[PDB]
Parts: sequence; structure tokens; C-alpha cells
Amino acid sequence: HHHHHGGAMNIQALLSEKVRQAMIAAGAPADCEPQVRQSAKVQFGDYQANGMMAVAKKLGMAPRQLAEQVLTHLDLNGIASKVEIAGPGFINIFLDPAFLAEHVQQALASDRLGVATPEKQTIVVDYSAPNVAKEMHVGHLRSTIIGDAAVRTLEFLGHKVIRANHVGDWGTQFGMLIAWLEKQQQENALADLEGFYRDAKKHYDEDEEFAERARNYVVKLQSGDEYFREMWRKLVDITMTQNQITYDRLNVTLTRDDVMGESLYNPMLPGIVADLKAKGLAVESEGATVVFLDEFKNKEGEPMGVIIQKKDGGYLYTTTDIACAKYRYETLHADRVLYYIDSRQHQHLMQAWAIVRKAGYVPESVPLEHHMFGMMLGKDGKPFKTRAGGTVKLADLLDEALERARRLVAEKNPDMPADELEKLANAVGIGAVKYADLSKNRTTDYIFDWDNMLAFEGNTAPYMQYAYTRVLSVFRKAEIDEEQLAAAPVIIREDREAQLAARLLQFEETLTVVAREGTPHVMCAYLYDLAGLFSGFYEHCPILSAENEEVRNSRLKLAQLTAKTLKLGLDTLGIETVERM
Ligand SMILES: NC(=[NH2+])NCCC[C@H](N)C(=O)O
Repeated sequence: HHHHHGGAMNIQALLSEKVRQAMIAAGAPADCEPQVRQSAKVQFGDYQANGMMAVAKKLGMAPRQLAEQVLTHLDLNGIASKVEIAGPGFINIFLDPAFLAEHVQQALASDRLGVATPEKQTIVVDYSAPNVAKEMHVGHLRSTIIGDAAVRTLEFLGHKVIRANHVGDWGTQFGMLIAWLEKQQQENALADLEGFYRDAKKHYDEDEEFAERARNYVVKLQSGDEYFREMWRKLVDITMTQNQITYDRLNVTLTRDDVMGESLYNPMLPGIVADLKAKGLAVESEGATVVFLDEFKNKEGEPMGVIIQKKDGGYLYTTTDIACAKYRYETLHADRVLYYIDSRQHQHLMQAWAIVRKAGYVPESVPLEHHMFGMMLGKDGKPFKTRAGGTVKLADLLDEALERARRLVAEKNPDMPADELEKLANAVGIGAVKYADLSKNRTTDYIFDWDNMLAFEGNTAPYMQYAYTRVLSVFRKAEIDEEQLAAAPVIIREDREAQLAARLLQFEETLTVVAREGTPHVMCAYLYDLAGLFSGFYEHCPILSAENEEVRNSRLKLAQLTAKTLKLGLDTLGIETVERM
């Protein structure tokens, strides 16, 4: 009859192939969508094919009587134990315990838990992007964390991921900095960096000559004089040096050679504007050079002339945005570019990208995705600041996270050696910072809350990290013949075992969603449901105290895969785990 095509597929994908073939065999067109999704309730099975009503409508027939025809052609032997029609023509699919058992075994044998590798793409990820004329702060936090989760996920799926740290390394803010560095290091001659920034502004307002000199040092830097360009590289180098040790504390995969600031695109800008003119897209308007876009309206209600070069001849964010996308396709050969940027930048991005398309700088087959996010708020519902109202240093936020975590872990003692107790607070504190962000739909405005993010109740990092330790504590090496276990089979007999196994095998399709939508909160929700299913499994099914050796070994393997899945999943979020707590 009908056969499988290609290689290894996850359960949802395999079922889709099978249901599609049955639909086609029943008369459905070759572009039919079975819409197989995980069931909401377990009386409805593990999966449901929901695409029947839409298919029946198109062929112009009753879904209830079409579903019975599709059932006739549907072959889930060795995959589904039971398949029945429900309601208006739903297809409830109950997974075969033998099918699940073999895939649990195959997952355990694999270092990546049997997660298939998708067709490899080159993916650029734009995130973090701190202003390097000052110490990194909370305003750059969400982008750094969410973007790095996307990076980790795409890398684990075997993609070529290019981290692009679009740092703000070319503002007027440097004129003051360069002036101060000269007034010291030169004419006068990492711990001074914090004294540096403040002492720079300390003369910005108390010396007319200095603050005038600072404004024209911007010109000299923009002129291309190698003297000021070298002093500029130096203070960027030392700032990124301070930023690296903060990234490290954050457990973020960003390094020095991921830095691609807007200064990198500067020598490209005149070429872009000149080329956009040559294409007849850019024309003069009120002294400025604009591109007219039909998709946008100005304040006058007229078609918007997007400025790519202004009257004084200077460029702006749009021009860099254009050059940036072009560069990422032409030089980096991106198949896909992801921008983790605050949602208020949407229109700016859409404008610049609309020009990118018109010029044909980036083919339409290469998506430019704005993975936008809400802003960090306080309890007041207003932008995030301290007790008074100054911008929050990331280095300070991390400091308090560790200090609060040391106390929170000292609450339940739990008494352990000194070094291990340090690693424990670090995992909990920083884990909480990152997880509290990641566990929420990025698009939503995020309200920072110390009490909730560090609680052992609900979907938080400390809960996840604790649940992981309880999973480990049942797998006691000293009481397990590991060679006998590794050779032992998985035998799924109870509904809770089958539920856990099936959920464990949905690790791949969770990753598939995260990679596609750029939404790590789907991963957070999965792990939490997984931890919950294990608990129900733990409290209802004797593991170490199982009645016989076959069940003991089988349930230990389920526990083993649960541990591996929780640790790998948390790793894709960039969350550290500990052995015990
Ligand atoms: N392509 C860019 N302009 N990237 C910089 C965006 C800034 C950063 N992603 C943020 O919103 O926190």
C-alpha cells in the first residue's frame, strides 16, 4: 500500500504523513492539511486529526461520513493502538505502548535524545545590542535572554547560527568619552571604567571648552582620522570586556567576535543611498533623500517618504537598517534573519525592510523576522527603575539576584560544602532572572517580581531545578545494575507510564515550535507539564521498589529519560541545573 518517505520524523509529523495519505486515498487533494495536534484531554487519546471538517467542506461532503472513509485507508499499525472517530468527524489517535517503548529506548541511546536534525540553514540572530558608551543596563536584558534561547535552540537543531551583537558603538556619546581619555592618558598621562563614564560627564557640564571640544571630537572621529579611531577602538574594547564578564555571569553564549556594531555598516551607507538613487527609488524631498512607500502614511496622510539621508547630509537608523539586512544576506549568506528588538521599533524596521525588498537587497525567500517583546515594568505598571528612579545596572541586578538566592537557599538550609552551595545559589538566582522572562510570552509586557520568580511553587526556575533533583534522587547508581539496565527493555503497561513516555517523545515537536515562532515560553510550559507528569508517575508507580525486575528497570529508564529531557530542555533556555539541593 502506502509507504513512509524520508528519514526520522517525530510523532506529530509521522501521524501527519499517515493521515494525509488516508485523506488523499479518500479523495482529498494533494495539499490537504490533516491538522494533527496533541490532544487536550486523554479520553480523546494522545493526538487528534482536526483537519477533517475543512477537507470535507472543500470536497463538499459530510465530515462524519468522510472520516469513516479516511478511517478505512488509515494504517497506524505499529504506531497507534486505537483509532476512533469522535463528534463531527474528529480522529482520536491512541498511541501503541510498543511504539512508545522503542522510541524511549532509542531516545536514551542518543546523546540528543533522538531529536531529528532539520535541513540546515544559516541563521543570523540579532540580539542584546547594548550601548557601549556606558555600562550595560536592564533595557538590554530581555533581548539578551530571549535571543540567546533562540540561538541555543537553533544550534541544538544543528543550524549555522551567527550571533550578531548590534552594539551602539557610534553615537555622539563618544565625543565626551574620547575627549576625557585624551585629557588623561595622553596630554596628562577596568576598575577605572566605572570612574571613567562619570568623570567624563563630570566635565561635560563644568567646562565650556571641554564640552565644546567633545562635540567636535565627534566630527574628527567621523572624519576618519586614525588617531581618534584608535582611541575609539580602545574604549569599545574595554567596555565589551566589561560586558563579557556580565554575559558570562548570565551564562549567555555571546562572545567578543559576535560584535557587529552599527559602525561596521558606516562605510556602506553612501553606497546604499547612491544605489537606491540609481534604482530610481530614492529622490530629493525637502532637502532630504527619501524613498516613498505605499504601505505607510506620513502625518499629513500622504504616502510616506522614508528618509535615508537628511538635509545636513547625515544618515540615520533606517540607512543602517537597510545596510544591515543587505550585509547579512550578501556577506553572511543568511537564509533567515531574526531580530530580537523592543516592539516600539516595529514600524522603523518594517519601513527599512520594505525598502530592502524594493531594492532586491534580500530575496523574499529569506525572511526578516521581528521577534518583538514588551518592555520590563515595575509593580507600578511603569518602566523598570530602582527605589528612586535611575536606570538599573545589569551588574547590580545580578548582584541582588545572587544575594537573594543565597538567603532563599539558606531558608531550607540544606547544608552542603562551601563551593557547592555557591554553585547552587548562582544556578537559582541567575536561573530565576532568565526563566521569569522566558516563561512568559515575549510579546506581553513583563512585570518584574522578586517574590514570584524565586518561589519553589509554580513554573519558576527554582521549581524546575528542584523537580530535576527529585528525578535524579530516584535514579540511584549505587543500587542499580547499570549494564543490566542499559540492556533492559522498556515495557509500558500503565496509563501514567504511557502518558509520561508520550510527553517525553514530544520534546522534538516542542523545539520545532520554538525554532519556528521564536517563543521559548512554549519550552517553559512543556518542561513544567513534564515535571508534573513525572510527579504523578512517581507517586502512583513504584520505581526502585517495583514488584519485579522488568518493571523496575523499565520505570528507571523512564525516570532516566525524564532527567535527560529536563536537563537538555533547560539547557536550551540557558538554565543551569544542580545534582542535589
Ligand atoms: N538591528 C538592530 N537595530 N538591533 C538593535 C536592537 C536593540 C535590542 N535588540 C533591544 O531592543 O533591546
